[PDB]
Amino acid sequence: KCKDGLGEYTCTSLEGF
Amino acid sequence: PKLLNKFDKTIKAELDAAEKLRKRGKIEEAVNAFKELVRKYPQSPRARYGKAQCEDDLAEKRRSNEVLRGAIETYQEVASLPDVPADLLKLSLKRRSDRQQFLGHMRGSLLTLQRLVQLFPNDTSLKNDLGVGYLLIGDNDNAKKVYEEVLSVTPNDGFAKVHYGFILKAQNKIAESIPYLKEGIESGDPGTDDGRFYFHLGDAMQRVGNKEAYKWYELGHKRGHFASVWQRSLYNVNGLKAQPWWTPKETGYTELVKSLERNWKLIRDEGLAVMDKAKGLFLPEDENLREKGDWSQFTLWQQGRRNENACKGAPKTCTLLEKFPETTGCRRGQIKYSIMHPGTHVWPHTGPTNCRLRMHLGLVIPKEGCKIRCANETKTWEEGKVLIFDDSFEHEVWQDASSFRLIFIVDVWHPELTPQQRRSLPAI
Ligand SMILES: O=C(O)CCC(=O)C(=O)O
Ligand SMILES: [Fe+3]
Repeated sequence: KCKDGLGEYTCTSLEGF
Repeated sequence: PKLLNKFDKTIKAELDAAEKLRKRGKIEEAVNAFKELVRKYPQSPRARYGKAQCEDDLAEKRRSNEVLRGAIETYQEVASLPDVPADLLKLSLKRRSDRQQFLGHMRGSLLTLQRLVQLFPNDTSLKNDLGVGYLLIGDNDNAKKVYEEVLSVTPNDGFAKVHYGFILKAQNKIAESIPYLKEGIESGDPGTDDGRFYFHLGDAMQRVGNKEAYKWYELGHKRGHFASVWQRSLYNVNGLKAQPWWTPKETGYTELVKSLERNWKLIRDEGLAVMDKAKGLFLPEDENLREKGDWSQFTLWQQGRRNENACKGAPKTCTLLEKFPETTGCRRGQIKYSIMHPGTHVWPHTGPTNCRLRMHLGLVIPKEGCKIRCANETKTWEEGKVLIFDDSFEHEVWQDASSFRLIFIVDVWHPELTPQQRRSLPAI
């Protein structure tokens, strides 16, 4: 997860519509 | 695209008729036309693909996960038919993978992508997409092995270069990542003009000392990736007031600030009790943001969710904070204690979103050696006082005191966010 920084390829999760 | 096999060529008239309805927006009509084509011609791959494309369009129209799940199955059915043209085969499984990812079936997308690579071992682009699959589930090791295969066959692939450099940088091979990121962005290949690769290239240069990092931040600002050279968050909402330092009155959260400052010793004492009697609850910082030193965090809320076991250790603080949904409900922020020891230096960095403001409440502040820069201004903490900054701007921290420094971090929604956005924004 991206808490203090921006280290992940994506910071959100996908859950459809 | 060559989509019609031998048999489908003999029925192009019926297939083209059905597709025209889809292009005309008669989605419910086209599904029934393609359904009847699949019933009449159960082995036709074009008819089966048409049914999936129609189920796909219908899933968008209704915003239905169940309908999309059915389209995902029909896309696979196309690949199980006999004599499917290779172009139709790629398109049907690539789209299946995409929609599986859109639903969060990341493990299912990976299986589809692996099948594509087994079916077409010479397609570089499918390997590149498999590497993205591994990155989406966080498997940087397998992602790295994929892009190494690509860079062996096509060594000038810009997409492979940036993603290889991203993985290196994430594995803390800072110096080694730089040529892969710079050469990918400059290749101009599709997929290389992405803020993520500008972000990490400039950060990698900043860490190693190269003063040209600013130029890459500026180029990312010119190409619409960063709101400025200084504010480089990537999950943004446009228009929000943008300034590095805020006063309590400017935020409008004056009740929260007053509560924090009136009750600061209680917050301090519960944090010290955890340091003394439950030190294991403080977890080391895990985002590779430190050059050197010791920095640990004890989190009470994350993504708008209360940590029940953590609040057992600071129960009065958690009771106090429950009155302020502007921070407990901030799904793009945290509430946490943060301890830093002498000899710590945090690299310049930004947070991921402009949708939050970050409050710091000083709890135990050594009288010398602790400071925080944000943009072009450096400030210090005061015990029992709140500092507010926008951590989407570049900021940097030093701890060169003779004892520990403890603060309380309270993230709030950016005040200009509407209530509608506060409930719909994906959590971060
Ligand atoms: O000083 C601290 O405890 C953390 C500094 C920081 O980078 C932040 O609060 O985002
Ligand atoms: Fe930070």
